[PDB]
Amino acid sequence: DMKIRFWDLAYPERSYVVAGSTSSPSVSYYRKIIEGTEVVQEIQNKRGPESLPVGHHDIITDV
Amino acid sequence: QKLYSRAQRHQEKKEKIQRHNRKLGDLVEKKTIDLRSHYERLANLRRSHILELTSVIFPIEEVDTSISITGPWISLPNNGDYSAYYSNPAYTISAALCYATQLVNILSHILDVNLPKKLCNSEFCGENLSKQKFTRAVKKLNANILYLCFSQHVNLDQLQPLHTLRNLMYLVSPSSEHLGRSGP
Amino acid sequence: ENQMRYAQTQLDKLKKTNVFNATFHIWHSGQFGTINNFRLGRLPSVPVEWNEINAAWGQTVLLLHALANKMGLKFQRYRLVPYGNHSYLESLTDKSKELPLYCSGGLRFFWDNKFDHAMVAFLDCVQQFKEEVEKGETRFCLPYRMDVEKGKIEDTGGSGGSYSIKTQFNSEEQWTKALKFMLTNLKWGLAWVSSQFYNK
Amino acid sequence: ENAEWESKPPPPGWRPKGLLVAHLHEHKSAVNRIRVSDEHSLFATCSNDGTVKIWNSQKMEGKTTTTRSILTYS
Repeated sequence: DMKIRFWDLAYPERSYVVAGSTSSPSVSYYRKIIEGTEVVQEIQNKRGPESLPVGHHDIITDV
Repeated sequence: QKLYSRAQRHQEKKEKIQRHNRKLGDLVEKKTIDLRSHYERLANLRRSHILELTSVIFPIEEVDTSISITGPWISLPNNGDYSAYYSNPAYTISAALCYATQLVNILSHILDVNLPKKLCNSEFCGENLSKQKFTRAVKKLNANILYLCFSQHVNLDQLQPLHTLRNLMYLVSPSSEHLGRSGP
Repeated sequence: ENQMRYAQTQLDKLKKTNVFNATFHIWHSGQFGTINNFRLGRLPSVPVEWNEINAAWGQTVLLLHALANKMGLKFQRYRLVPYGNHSYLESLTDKSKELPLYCSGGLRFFWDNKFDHAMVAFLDCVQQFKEEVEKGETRFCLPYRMDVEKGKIEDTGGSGGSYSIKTQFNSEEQWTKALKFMLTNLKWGLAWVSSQFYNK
Repeated sequence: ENAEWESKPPPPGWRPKGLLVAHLHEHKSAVNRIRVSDEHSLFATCSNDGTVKIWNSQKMEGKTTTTRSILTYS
C-alpha cells in the first residue's frame, strides 16, 4: 500500500503513518483481543498547487 | 495408491502453475507495453505543458552574454556572477530569480520531480536578502535546476552548476528529447 | 498496475491543471483577494507589508500580461511590464511617465500619486481584457464593472457599491475590496482563457 | 547474555516525522533489499536491473549536494 507505518507496540494508540500525504483519510489504531491475541487494528476515520506527494508511488519492497 | 493419486494431482498442479505463469507473463508484458504508452502520453503532455508554460508565461531567451526570462527586461548573466546585487541591477536579479524559482516550482509539479532543495518563490520577494541569505537561496535554485536537468536527462555536457537560466533553457527547449520522461 | 495507475493519475492532473492554473492561484483568504499566496490589499487590523502587495502586483501583472499573450490582445494605451518585485506600466503615448505598480513603503501610502495612476491604468487593461473577452463570446461576463476614468470597481453582489482602486482619498477596507474584485475578474478571465484554450 | 539487537539503536523516543531527504532513482527496475552496514557508514540496495549500489549514509545528512551512489556493481 506504499505506506510507511510506525507501530508503537507499547502504546498502540500512538501508532501513525510516516509516509503518505495528509490528504489521505486519517487513521486510528485500536488494541483489541480477538482470539486472545492482542491486535493493533488500524481503522480508517470516516504554496502553489498542493505540495508534491513525497511518498512512494509503487510497492515499497524494503525498509 | 494414495502416492499414485498424489503424483497425478501434483502432475496437474505443475502444469497448472506453468500455464498460469505464462498468463501472468503475457499479462505483465501486455501491461508493460500499455504502461509505456501511458508514459509516452504523459511525457508528451508534460512537454506540451512545459512548452506552453515557457512560451506564454515564462519564455527563456538569450539576449559574455545575458539570458532572459518572461521577457528581455529581466535578465541574468550567463557567468552566474550575481555579485552586483550583494553589493536597477538588483531588481532585474530579483525578478529573474523570482520567475526562475516560480518556473522551477511549476516544472517540478508538471514533471512530478521532488526538488532536492526547498526554495520558495517568495524567498526572492520581500526585503533584499543579505549576502549570506541570498547566496544560499541562489545555490538552492541552481541545485533544483540542475536536479531537474538531471532528472530529465539534459545533456550534462551543456550544463554548469552556476548558469541558472542557461540550464532551464536546456531543460525547456524542444531539443530536450527526454523532457517529461519519468525514469531513473 | 501501480505504475499505470500513477501515470494515469498524472495524466488526469495535467488535463485539469492547465498551464495558467499551475502558475496563478487566485483565492480569497479572509478579506483579501490573494494571488499565489500574496495578499493584494491591506487592512488596519491586518498590516500586509508593501513587499507582499508589490509581489502580488507582480503576480497580477504577470497574469494579465500572460493572458493578453494567450489571447493575442495588445493593450491600447499601456505595455504591461512584469518585474517581479517592481512591476509597472509603460505608457505607449509618452514613455516619460512611469506607472509603478509597487510602493516603497512608509507613509507614502498617503502621499504617492504615481501608484494611483499605475493602478487605475491597470484597471484599464483589465477593462480592455473584459471588452476583448465579451467580444469573443457574449455568454461570458465578468462579475464586476470597471470605471476607468473614475478608477472604480463595482460590486454586483452589493447595492451598486463601488470601491476606489486608488489609494489616496480612500480607506484600506475599500481599497482591499476593490483589489479583491479585480482579482476576481482576473480569476474569471483566467477561467475563461482556460475554458477557451484548454481544448486547443 | 550480551547479544545486542542493533549495533546502533535509534535515538531515545525516536518517532520518525517523515521528511524526504533523498529521492534516489538509480535502478532501472525493482529494488529487492536494503542492508545497512553494521557501523551504519554505508547502505546497499540490490535490484532486478542486475546491479548492487552502495550508498554513503554519511552523505545524506544535511549536505546533499549530490546524493549519488558511491559505488555500483553489475
